[PDB]
Amino acid sequence: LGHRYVNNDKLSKRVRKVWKPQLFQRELYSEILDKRFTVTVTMRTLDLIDQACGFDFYILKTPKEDLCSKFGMDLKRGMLLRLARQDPQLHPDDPARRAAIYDRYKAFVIPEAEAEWVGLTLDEAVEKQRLLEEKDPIPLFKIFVEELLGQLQQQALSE
Amino acid sequence: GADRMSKWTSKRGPRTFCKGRGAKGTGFHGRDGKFVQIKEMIPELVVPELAGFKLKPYVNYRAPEGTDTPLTAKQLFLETAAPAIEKDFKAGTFDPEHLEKYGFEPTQEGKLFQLYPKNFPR
Amino acid sequence: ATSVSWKSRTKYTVMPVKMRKSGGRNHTGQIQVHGIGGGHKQRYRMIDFLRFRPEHESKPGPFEEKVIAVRYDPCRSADIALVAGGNRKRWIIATENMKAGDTVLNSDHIGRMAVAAREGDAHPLGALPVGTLINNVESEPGRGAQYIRAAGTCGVLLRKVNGTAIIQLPSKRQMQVLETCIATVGRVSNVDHNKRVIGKAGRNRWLGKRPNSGLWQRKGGWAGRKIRPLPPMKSYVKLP
Amino acid sequence: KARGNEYQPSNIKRKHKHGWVRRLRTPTGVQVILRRMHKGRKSLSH
Amino acid sequence: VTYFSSRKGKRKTVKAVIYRFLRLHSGLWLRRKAGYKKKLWKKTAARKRRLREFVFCNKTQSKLLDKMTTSFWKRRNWYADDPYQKYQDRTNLKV
RNA sequence: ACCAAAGCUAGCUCAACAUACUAAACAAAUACAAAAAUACACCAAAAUAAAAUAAAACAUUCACCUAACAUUAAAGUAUAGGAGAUAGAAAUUUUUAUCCUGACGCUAUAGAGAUAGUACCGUAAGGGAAAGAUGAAAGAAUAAAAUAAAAGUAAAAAAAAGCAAAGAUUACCCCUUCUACCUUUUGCAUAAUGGUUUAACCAGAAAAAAUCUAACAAAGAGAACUUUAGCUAGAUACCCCGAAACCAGACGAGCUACCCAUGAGCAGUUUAAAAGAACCAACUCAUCUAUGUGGCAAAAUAGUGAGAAGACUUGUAGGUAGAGGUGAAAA
RNA sequence: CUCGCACACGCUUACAUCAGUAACUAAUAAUAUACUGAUAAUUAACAACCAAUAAACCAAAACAACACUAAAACGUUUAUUAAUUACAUUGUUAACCCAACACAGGAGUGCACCAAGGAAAGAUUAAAAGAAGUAAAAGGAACUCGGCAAACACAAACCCCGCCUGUUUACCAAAAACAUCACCUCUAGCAUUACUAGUAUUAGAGGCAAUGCCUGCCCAGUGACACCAGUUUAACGGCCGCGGUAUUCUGACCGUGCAAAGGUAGCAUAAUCACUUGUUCUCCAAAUAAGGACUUGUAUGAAUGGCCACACGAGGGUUUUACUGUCUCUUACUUCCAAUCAGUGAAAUUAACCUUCCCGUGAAGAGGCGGGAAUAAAAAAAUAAGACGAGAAGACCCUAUGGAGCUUUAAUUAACUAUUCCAAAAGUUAAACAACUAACUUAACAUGGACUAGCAAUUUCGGUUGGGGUGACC
Ligand SMILES: [Mg+2]
Ligand SMILES: [Mg+2]
Ligand SMILES: [Mg+2]
Ligand SMILES: [Mg+2]
Ligand SMILES: [Mg+2]
Ligand SMILES: [Mg+2]
Ligand SMILES: [Mg+2]
Ligand SMILES: [Mg+2]
Ligand SMILES: [Mg+2]
Ligand SMILES: [Mg+2]
Ligand SMILES: [Mg+2]
Ligand SMILES: [Mg+2]
Ligand SMILES: [Mg+2]
Ligand SMILES: [Mg+2]
Ligand SMILES: [Mg+2]
Ligand SMILES: [Mg+2]
Ligand SMILES: [Mg+2]
Ligand SMILES: [Mg+2]
Ligand SMILES: [Mg+2]
Ligand SMILES: [Mg+2]
Ligand SMILES: [Mg+2]
Ligand SMILES: [Mg+2]
Ligand SMILES: [Mg+2]
Ligand SMILES: [Mg+2]
Ligand SMILES: [Mg+2]
Ligand SMILES: [Mg+2]
Ligand SMILES: [Mg+2]
Ligand SMILES: [Mg+2]
Ligand SMILES: [Mg+2]
Ligand SMILES: [Mg+2]
Ligand SMILES: [Mg+2]
Ligand SMILES: [Mg+2]
Ligand SMILES: [Mg+2]
Ligand SMILES: [Mg+2]
Ligand SMILES: [Mg+2]
Ligand SMILES: [Mg+2]
Ligand SMILES: [Mg+2]
Ligand SMILES: [Mg+2]
Ligand SMILES: [Mg+2]
Ligand SMILES: [Mg+2]
Ligand SMILES: [Mg+2]
Ligand SMILES: [Mg+2]
Ligand SMILES: [Mg+2]
Ligand SMILES: [Mg+2]
Ligand SMILES: [Mg+2]
Ligand SMILES: [Mg+2]
Ligand SMILES: [Mg+2]
Ligand SMILES: [Mg+2]
Ligand SMILES: [Mg+2]
Ligand SMILES: [Mg+2]
Ligand SMILES: [Mg+2]
Ligand SMILES: [Mg+2]
Ligand SMILES: [Mg+2]
Ligand SMILES: [Mg+2]
Ligand SMILES: [Mg+2]
Ligand SMILES: [Mg+2]
Ligand SMILES: [Mg+2]
Ligand SMILES: [Mg+2]
Ligand SMILES: [Mg+2]
Ligand SMILES: [Mg+2]
Ligand SMILES: [Mg+2]
Ligand SMILES: [Mg+2]
Ligand SMILES: [Mg+2]
Ligand SMILES: [Mg+2]
Ligand SMILES: [Mg+2]
Ligand SMILES: [Mg+2]
Ligand SMILES: [Mg+2]
Ligand SMILES: [Mg+2]
Ligand SMILES: [Mg+2]
Ligand SMILES: [Mg+2]
Ligand SMILES: [Mg+2]
Ligand SMILES: [Mg+2]
Ligand SMILES: [Mg+2]
Ligand SMILES: [Mg+2]
Ligand SMILES: [Mg+2]
Ligand SMILES: [Mg+2]
Ligand SMILES: [Mg+2]
Ligand SMILES: [Mg+2]
Ligand SMILES: [Mg+2]
Ligand SMILES: [Mg+2]
Ligand SMILES: [Mg+2]
Ligand SMILES: [Mg+2]
Ligand SMILES: [Mg+2]
Ligand SMILES: [Mg+2]
Ligand SMILES: [Mg+2]
Ligand SMILES: [Mg+2]
Ligand SMILES: [Mg+2]
Ligand SMILES: [Mg+2]
Ligand SMILES: [Mg+2]
Ligand SMILES: [Mg+2]
Ligand SMILES: [Mg+2]
Ligand SMILES: [Mg+2]
Ligand SMILES: [Mg+2]
Ligand SMILES: [Mg+2]
Ligand SMILES: [Mg+2]
Ligand SMILES: [Mg+2]
Ligand SMILES: [Mg+2]
Ligand SMILES: [Mg+2]
Ligand SMILES: [Mg+2]
Ligand SMILES: [Mg+2]
Ligand SMILES: [Mg+2]
Ligand SMILES: [Mg+2]
Ligand SMILES: [Mg+2]
Ligand SMILES: [Mg+2]
Repeated sequence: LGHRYVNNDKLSKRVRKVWKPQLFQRELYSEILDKRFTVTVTMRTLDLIDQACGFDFYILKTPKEDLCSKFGMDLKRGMLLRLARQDPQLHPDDPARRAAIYDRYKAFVIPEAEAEWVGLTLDEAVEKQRLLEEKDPIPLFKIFVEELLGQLQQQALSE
Repeated sequence: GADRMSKWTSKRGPRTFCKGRGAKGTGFHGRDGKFVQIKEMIPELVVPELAGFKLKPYVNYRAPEGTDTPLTAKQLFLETAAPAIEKDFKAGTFDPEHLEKYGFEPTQEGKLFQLYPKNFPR
Repeated sequence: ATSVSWKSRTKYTVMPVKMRKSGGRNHTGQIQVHGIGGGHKQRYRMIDFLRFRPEHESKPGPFEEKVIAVRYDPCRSADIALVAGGNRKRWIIATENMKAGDTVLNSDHIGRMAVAAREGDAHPLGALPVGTLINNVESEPGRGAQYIRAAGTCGVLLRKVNGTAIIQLPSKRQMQVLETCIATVGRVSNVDHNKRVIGKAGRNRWLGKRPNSGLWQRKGGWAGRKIRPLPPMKSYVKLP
Repeated sequence: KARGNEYQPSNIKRKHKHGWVRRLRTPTGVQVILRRMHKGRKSLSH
Repeated sequence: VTYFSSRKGKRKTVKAVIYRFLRLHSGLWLRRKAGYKKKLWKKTAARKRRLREFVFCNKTQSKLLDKMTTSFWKRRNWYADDPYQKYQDRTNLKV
């Protein structure tokens, strides 16, 4: 979003102008997730995929800032999880293909605690952490019973 | 300029506006358009027989007050579960798995008056 | 705000269904079309524009229907006919001489010998003689009639070439279609609708037409008598 | 002809145009309520 | 002229002055003649010379240019090789 | 002698600190038409700020203008600009804790709008007030105590003649002499402007060069600079109210324009007729005149008129929104 | 004397009973539906709230027999399931609402025209002027812009313009303006939100104004189609001269110039630049009026329509009758105002006033200056010549490097909407041709850069001038 001078003479009218990317419908194949997604991409995306030599490469090999998509970060979170888990459900019938594929991507393998937090919005993160911390408050009967057993076992051991 | 401040009440609008004053619904609309009451929604007052019992609305003036101790979950634990738990631990019959004999309830959904979602008005 | 169109009713009914006029306003509420509103109140009769419609998918063959009544319709210029066969009735657009207590044939069948054409008969174009008068013309086969439904209008079949029919629309433009498309044989009802004389401004209001504007506009370049060579022929035949 | 009687009261119209629900159904309406809250109005809406 | 700038709150200089004049340190300002590059074929040799001169501004103009210019442009400069260093001081002026 | 007058408090303002930053209060009820316990769904969203203004016009441009990085300098320098108005860096430099928090700030036309976002005014967004004064005690009102001073009146109407006074005079007048005041203008008693009167409020602000006074002086400044008597410090300076507009975003179709739904009216007479026929009520209009003209009325009253089964009148609910809408065009 | 009772909508206790009213509300009292306090009150049978899904039904309301055209609101039954069980909840006052007021205004429906509702006058007096009415001798439009208003009249004719009913500037214009039946041009070959659940006898964009007789000539310019040729005037718009001729004024004829065509039919001193009160006839005792003719109108004229005509018109003009206080020429009497008494009690306005007349003077029209005249002081009632009287920082006029609206052949040009093209994107073909890589393709979206238009956006109207403008100048 910006402005331009008409004719490029600085002395002409100054005019608001917006330059929009040319978008395409293309279906891409992910090896690790074993799937064909129909995605809107640019010619630039295709050139970066070409340059990084694979779709899955391009997704793993690029930082959060450079993809810019929440969907890119979710693709990445997914296949990062599939790599850290070594998920058998990738190719159930052929462990040959499975090891073969998990092989080339071994550079990006990261631990599990890390891999599920990669593509997350602050919202999604806060939610997730709230769910892990979800506990029904412990009945005071329990706590009072444990204090009482402490006291009774120290009354029994003192004599 | 109409009226902004005065509250919005069934007296104020057209015929089509009926807003209760906050009494609770006793039923539903039936087939004939006539209204049907559900005997279960109508609160049944539970009133004890007062005749043979001695207590009065007021208290004698020379009668003493007392030191004020708000009941706490702890005191209630000690007047009830503590003697029983102590009796059965001293006898070694104590079972950390089932506390139900002492009056603890694992879940509320079985019993008639439940405490936490609070099934009863009063 | 947002208004919902009255045009939602899923099941077909011969019974008149109630409709809401909207004078010229789109669903946003602004005026789109000027000069429309507040005529007489009208119910709408659903018209089946697919003339060949086998009642059950069990028996596909060409079938025959009886004309029960021919009624005035408020919604369109042509007069319409109530037509019953098997267990079902439907409204169809009546041909000029169609009268009550009549018989009308609906057929998809072609054949080498063509057909002697009656009025209410519906046939595939391929099955008709080459000089015939037709109305309620399909575009693609199975689509339903669009062209030539107005009162007293008739097109004419011009020729048949390469498993395809070429017909002449009432605007005197030529139209090329597969010969498997259905058409009804004859001129549409109520031929004198042209010569009707609206007597007074009031009648125009009854028809739901609001008066023209009062603003004076100087005529522009667009006006004059333009004599344009008749446009090239429309073809809905999709070449491989 | 004679003017000043422009206001012809209806409760339905009143509450449909200016009411609480109407103010909360759009972002702009919510900003109205917010402004009035800010100024500390006794009556936020009709 | 901006007497109090926005960011700094100081007093700006008008650059259009700095491009066409030269301030000696005495307070004299020096300028080129007007139209000295213009239409030379049409002019006398004498007139051409009168144009090629560097000339001094009268008092009024000098005060004006001073006001349009900040303090920095009035400092004593020592340039290496400077043509005008000869002219910065005033001598034998009895006033 | 009335009307009146006088208080010193309520609170405020500006900073400092500070933890850290949506107060208080929640029993029920609250997003049906908020404050209405209880039935099968939907739910949600983003697009550069613009212009007034400066350039003595206006067309590129026009600091600040709801985006953390301060401070001493570099520096109003490099640069950028209808090379005009104006705009304007950086490299590089400097910055010593914590306590000593208060006031050459206001005192009821001030200070917050605030006793209050209340009354009241708007359909709404929104606008938005005024107001207090006894004493230790009024559980001291045949009540006791200190101003009686604004205009306005009363106590007390006036007595030839004249900008209302002044010279005077034994004496109020009588005599004599003077064409209100501001502003604005070549020039105003002007019959040119403004003001009933009283009280309280109500309008000149900046330190480049200069002058004046003083320090120290070939140097001066508590760092950064300036210097061929200079440098450093102080003191001397540049108003108030007012357009029609322009731009952004909200709020408005309960009036009215046109629609959509849904209701309701039209008696008598004349006619084969409910025919945008006829006569004439209810009803709807608003022709001509007279009243009225701060009115009964911010468009009415009295008479008189035009239509009156229609392109008719009319109730209720809904729609279209300002770069727009609507329009049987009257902008 | 007659706007009554109820409901809806709205209002929100203003209602009811008892008591009080020094003062507060009532534009004044008495007292109280409206001020104050205390205490009470509208009770459901009326009204609100008050099932879904399938399926059969083409057949108007109009006293509905049967029909008309503009084709029309309003439900039965059958099947499948629908908690089954006294009493639920809510509206119930009023003299009321919208108009700043206890406002002669605005307010839907059902029944009534009285059985229900109400009071034009606080008390006097009986001046003017003003308002509203009734009556009027003789005359009967002589009034006047006009028979405006009024009338014991409530009739006839003729023009202009619009065909007609209708619409419009709420609050200075109701019309000759607009619309309109009719007639004409343009633009469209089509599907689930408009047009339209339509399909060229249809639908949009317009012009003009029914009917009748008509609608002449022009495609050079400007548009618009045809992306160029060429076509279009019921598209924007146009439709001429000079000289010589019949004995004489004229000019059938002749010459010649220029044009895209050279104003045809009709009508005509007109609602038609001026000349104009053209000329003549009719009407009147008398007419710049009205009507009829003549008519170059060198500035009429044919769908930005031309000419006749029926009916219609609160349109604009003219005649006749009749009628009359319009008038000659006014008069009498009632009511409201009025004046006096009692109660309550506003507004614009206001430098200060101890506020005369004449002639002179003077910022060029003096209560106030000069020269003269006049002159006890005060109310109340009347008149409007002056106070350049009051009202509103003149709407006329000019100025301002002040605005805004509108129109374009002004200068700069976006977005958007359509067109056309190149690139992007998806593809497809030959293994191309001659002898000893290119070319072509494109469904809907859709990007970047151009093109042509539509719809628009931003901004401006140089100064001097014996006021501006025109002219002239700089
Ligand atoms: Mg209000
Ligand atoms: Mg109600
Ligand atoms: Mg009610
Ligand atoms: Mg019941
Ligand atoms: Mg229709
Ligand atoms: Mg029809
Ligand atoms: Mg039309
Ligand atoms: Mg028109
Ligand atoms: Mg109002
Ligand atoms: Mg400017
Ligand atoms: Mg200025
Ligand atoms: Mg300007
Ligand atoms: Mg800006
Ligand atoms: Mg440049
Ligand atoms: Mg300039
Ligand atoms: Mg205050
Ligand atoms: Mg205040
Ligand atoms: Mg006094
Ligand atoms: Mg004297
Ligand atoms: Mg003058
Ligand atoms: Mg002067
Ligand atoms: Mg003088
Ligand atoms: Mg004068
Ligand atoms: Mg005077
Ligand atoms: Mg004067
Ligand atoms: Mg004056
Ligand atoms: Mg004066
Ligand atoms: Mg002045
Ligand atoms: Mg003046
Ligand atoms: Mg003044
Ligand atoms: Mg004055
Ligand atoms: Mg200085
Ligand atoms: Mg000074
Ligand atoms: Mg501007
Ligand atoms: Mg401007
Ligand atoms: Mg409405
Ligand atoms: Mg009738
Ligand atoms: Mg009629
Ligand atoms: Mg009237
Ligand atoms: Mg009368
Ligand atoms: Mg009448
Ligand atoms: Mg009538
Ligand atoms: Mg009539
Ligand atoms: Mg509405
Ligand atoms: Mg504008
Ligand atoms: Mg508009
Ligand atoms: Mg209208
Ligand atoms: Mg007009
Ligand atoms: Mg106009
Ligand atoms: Mg009220
Ligand atoms: Mg009472
Ligand atoms: Mg009273
Ligand atoms: Mg009642
Ligand atoms: Mg009286
Ligand atoms: Mg009298
Ligand atoms: Mg009289
Ligand atoms: Mg009489
Ligand atoms: Mg007489
Ligand atoms: Mg006369
Ligand atoms: Mg006369
Ligand atoms: Mg009359
Ligand atoms: Mg008469
Ligand atoms: Mg008569
Ligand atoms: Mg007419
Ligand atoms: Mg008017
Ligand atoms: Mg009207
Ligand atoms: Mg009229
Ligand atoms: Mg009028
Ligand atoms: Mg017309
Ligand atoms: Mg014709
Ligand atoms: Mg005609
Ligand atoms: Mg013609
Ligand atoms: Mg042409
Ligand atoms: Mg041509
Ligand atoms: Mg003639
Ligand atoms: Mg003339
Ligand atoms: Mg002409
Ligand atoms: Mg024309
Ligand atoms: Mg003409
Ligand atoms: Mg007729
Ligand atoms: Mg007439
Ligand atoms: Mg009429
Ligand atoms: Mg008329
Ligand atoms: Mg008499
Ligand atoms: Mg009196
Ligand atoms: Mg006197
Ligand atoms: Mg004089
Ligand atoms: Mg004298
Ligand atoms: Mg004198
Ligand atoms: Mg007078
Ligand atoms: Mg006068
Ligand atoms: Mg005056
Ligand atoms: Mg003025
Ligand atoms: Mg004027
Ligand atoms: Mg003017
Ligand atoms: Mg100027
Ligand atoms: Mg200007
Ligand atoms: Mg141009
Ligand atoms: Mg601009
Ligand atoms: Mg000019
Ligand atoms: Mg000038
Ligand atoms: Mg002049
Ligand atoms: Mg002059
Ligand atoms: Mg000129």
